[PDB]
Amino acid sequence: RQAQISNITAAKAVADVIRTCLGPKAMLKMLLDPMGGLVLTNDGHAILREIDVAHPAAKSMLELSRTQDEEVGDGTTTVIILAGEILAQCAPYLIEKNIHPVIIIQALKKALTDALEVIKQVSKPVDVENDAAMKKLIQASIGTKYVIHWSEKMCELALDAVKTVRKDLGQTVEGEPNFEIDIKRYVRVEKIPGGDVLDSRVLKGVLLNKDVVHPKMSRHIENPRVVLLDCPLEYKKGRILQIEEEQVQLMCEQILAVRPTLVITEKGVSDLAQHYLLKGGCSVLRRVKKSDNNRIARVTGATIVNRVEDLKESDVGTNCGLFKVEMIGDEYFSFLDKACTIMLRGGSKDILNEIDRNLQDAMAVARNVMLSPSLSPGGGATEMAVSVKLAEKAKQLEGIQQWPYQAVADAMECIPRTLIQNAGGDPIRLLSQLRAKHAQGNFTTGIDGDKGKIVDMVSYGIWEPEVIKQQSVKTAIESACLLLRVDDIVSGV
Amino acid sequence: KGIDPMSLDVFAKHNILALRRAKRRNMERLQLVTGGEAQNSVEDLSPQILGFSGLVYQETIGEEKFTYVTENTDPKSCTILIKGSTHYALAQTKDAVRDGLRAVANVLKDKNIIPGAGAFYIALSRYLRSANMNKLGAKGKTKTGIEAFAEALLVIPKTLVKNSGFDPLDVLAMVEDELDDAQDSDETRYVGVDLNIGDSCDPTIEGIWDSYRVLRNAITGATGIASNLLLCDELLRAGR
Amino acid sequence: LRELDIVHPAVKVLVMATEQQKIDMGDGTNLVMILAGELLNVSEKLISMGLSAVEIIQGYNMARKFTLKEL
Amino acid sequence: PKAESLRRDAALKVNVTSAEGLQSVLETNLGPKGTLKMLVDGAGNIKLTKDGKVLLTEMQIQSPTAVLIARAAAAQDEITGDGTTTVVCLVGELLRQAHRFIQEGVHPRIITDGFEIARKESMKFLDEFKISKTNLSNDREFLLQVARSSLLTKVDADLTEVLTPIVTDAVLSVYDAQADNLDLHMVEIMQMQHLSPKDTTFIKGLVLDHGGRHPDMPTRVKNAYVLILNVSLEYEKTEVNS
Repeated sequence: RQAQISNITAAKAVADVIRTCLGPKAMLKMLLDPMGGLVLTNDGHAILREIDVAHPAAKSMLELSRTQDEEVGDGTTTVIILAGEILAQCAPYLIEKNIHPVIIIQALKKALTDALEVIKQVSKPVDVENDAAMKKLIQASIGTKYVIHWSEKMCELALDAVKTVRKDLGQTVEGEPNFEIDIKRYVRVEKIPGGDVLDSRVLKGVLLNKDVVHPKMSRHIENPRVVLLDCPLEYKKGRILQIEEEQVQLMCEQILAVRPTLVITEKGVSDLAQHYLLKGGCSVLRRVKKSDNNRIARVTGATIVNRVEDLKESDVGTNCGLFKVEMIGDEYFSFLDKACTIMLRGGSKDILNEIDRNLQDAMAVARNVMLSPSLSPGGGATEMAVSVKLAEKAKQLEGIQQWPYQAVADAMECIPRTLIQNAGGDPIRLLSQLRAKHAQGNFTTGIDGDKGKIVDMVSYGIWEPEVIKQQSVKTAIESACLLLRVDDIVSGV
Repeated sequence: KGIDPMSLDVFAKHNILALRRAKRRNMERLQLVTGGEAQNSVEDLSPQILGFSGLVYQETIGEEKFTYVTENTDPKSCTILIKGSTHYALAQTKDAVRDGLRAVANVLKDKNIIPGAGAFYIALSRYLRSANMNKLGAKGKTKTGIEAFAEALLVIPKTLVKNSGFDPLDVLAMVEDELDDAQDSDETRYVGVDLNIGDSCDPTIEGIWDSYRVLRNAITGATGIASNLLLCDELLRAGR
Repeated sequence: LRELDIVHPAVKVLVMATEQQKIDMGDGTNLVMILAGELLNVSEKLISMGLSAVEIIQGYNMARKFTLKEL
Repeated sequence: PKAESLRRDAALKVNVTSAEGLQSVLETNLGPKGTLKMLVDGAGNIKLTKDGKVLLTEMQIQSPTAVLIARAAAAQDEITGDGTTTVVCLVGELLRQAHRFIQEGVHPRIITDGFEIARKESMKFLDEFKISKTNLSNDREFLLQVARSSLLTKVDADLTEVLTPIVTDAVLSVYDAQADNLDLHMVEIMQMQHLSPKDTTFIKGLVLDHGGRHPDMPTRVKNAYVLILNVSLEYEKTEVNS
């Protein structure tokens, strides 16, 4: 039983620090570094990352926060408090009451299913095609930030970025894709220095920063022909200049058989091959990455070919609008316009770095709406509404599975409790009236963060997507069953 | 560059002052002060390149000798020479010059000025106290923060008289009694604390003024920093 | 004072003031040390009485101008 | 049954106590009637100044509470340039007045929220209380009294009358006509030893350090010609080896 206590002690001591980090009114934290520095930021991600821990239970919460941030952009402290309170509420049952841990784990599996059903009942429908409705959603990650002034332009960049990746289809044959969108590879932003944020547009295609091998080239091509290749064009290896100039010309003549208007070489391009393809009316781009060829083949359609003599006749330049050598910001660009490219602009490098983390968290809220047209009330409304429904279902729950079940109902009230403690109101008086409010009034009545008195969400909606509530409850049960599964501690190799 | 001693005797008959071993940074400063361009070659020297200067007199000191390029038509560059016997005399005066030139420059750039000697702190502390009861548009619990902020500004006039040895409570009653009589008289009268005499004073007649940009960010800056100290929930120490 | 290493800050004031007497004149090395040393001794009665050291400095400035004018 | 009892408030009282000892030391130099602090690095260096930022950069702060106070005064000198100690006095003293409310159970958020409301109301009173000064150059007489605010603070006031015409005439000389800007870098600050502090005088132009040494050099010249030459007038050598 000594290791079971350490799992509770190590998990609570780390989670207790970030209990005050939840909400817009969250209090600041001070972390003194051994080198003499301090951390003034209240973000739970930057605090616990710099805190060195010993017991492995704290390291499990660090990897859980990194995985949770890849799904949702906000609500990092919500998952830690919810997953840490369930273990804290099971402390008297597992230790004092001598309840077997598998009985608790078995009860958390059935409580996870009922928890997801209550969220779907209190959820409200939302139109994903309405551009005006999506502005009030992303606004949760907009306000109290530098992007509040450009929010009108920021929402246009966030919505138009996921429209290219998303695919809307359904049927009973191939199933439902559930609107799978990849923000990482396709929606990856590209920060270009200079320009203006108002001029930032969503570019559909791929972008490359490498310049053109020749200074003077055609600024636009009517029908661009894209040809992809692997092996570079150079004199091969087993009076001399006559053979070297002829060998390169023969390798370039095979490409000119179809007379392409553009030449793309994966490896470097020698100076001998640049003069032969210059008079042919085609641009040559040296040093093209291999990972880009997969994305370039989608915006173009050129088949990947290794040897220069293996080029297939099926290669065409279709599905390419224009080719622009135009220079923006003293840097030569290339415009080849399921995958778009986000072009970010600003007045300095510090502006681009701030928009980066802000736009990623802005699109994470819009992405969660695409997984399903449902929203949940914030400010502790959904957290308390579930706890009220958990106590009503206990009438059929008689048997040993009922005792660990009560630890979940008290854990759902911990999220609104931390907001009241940071608000300054009486936590006993407000939580008692809030729990009785759901038993009579509607489930949509939450708690205001600025005031701290029970109010209806009709005034200020603060509508969070269901994915935030889903992943918070799902990962909390998995984290609770993770520490309860390990009853022993053994060190050494 | 250097000058041989053989030419010093020829230059002395014509009463020409010769200099050598000059800093490269001070050479470019003379182009702005005097206006004459630097002559790279004597064969290209022209009479229009030379400039004009005022009275030039060389002070006689055994340790060093100074040359004054001063008294120019449009020099547009000043110089402040700090004199002192010891090390601390030069360092203490240097800080007063750096802070003295910037305080005057802020008056020319920023057309707004504020009186000192606690004129702004006493007037703002009394105004916010009586205005909170007439407005009542914030909250009942907010009165604690407003009353604490008004009493926090009174430490400045109490500190100025604390080092002088005067009673901070006696000088406070004389200021509050004057503001009550000047309010009902329907006029504008500025009140300030006189450190030498100990009674009140008029900051416009006494000539005590502060810059507007200094006190604008002083109240706003100290508010956010002092608030963040109360926002600290727990003090963590790692590696010790 | 040159052969001895001066450390304490209140002592450095009299030592740096002694070097000020070395320049511009060759006399008064013992005058500046005894006079400035006694001014601090007579000021002890003002400190224990409760008088702040700020007005004590201002009192010597008014007496210095009256002394130099009478010389 | 684990524990949940108090937020314990103790880490907050330590932060307030650390600010009380910091203000109590720094409040002695406030105003012209204040005291002059001395710093010793152990090697014999002495720097006498009442400025807040200059002192804090020479000392190390172990407590993390006073670190934010010293870093706050650094941004004040880069913007305001004056009253760095006054800002520090407002941070620590405000915690003492709020300490009475903390022991009574008042939540610190309402204490901080009430400060932002009073700060916005102070900006409205600041616009009515401020007085606009004309850009006209006839204010030189009025600028003499304004310049004494910074001068009388850092000195015993015996040297203020000497430095009063120097500081006033230095700013208005480089000031461009028709309400233009000025350059503080154009005013040079130099120092020298073996002189009395009362002999400090104003320098209109540029002064040179190393002078010419010769008994027959002219003592004073009413008007002279200025020449800047890069050619060496001393003995030179042949460009080629000989």
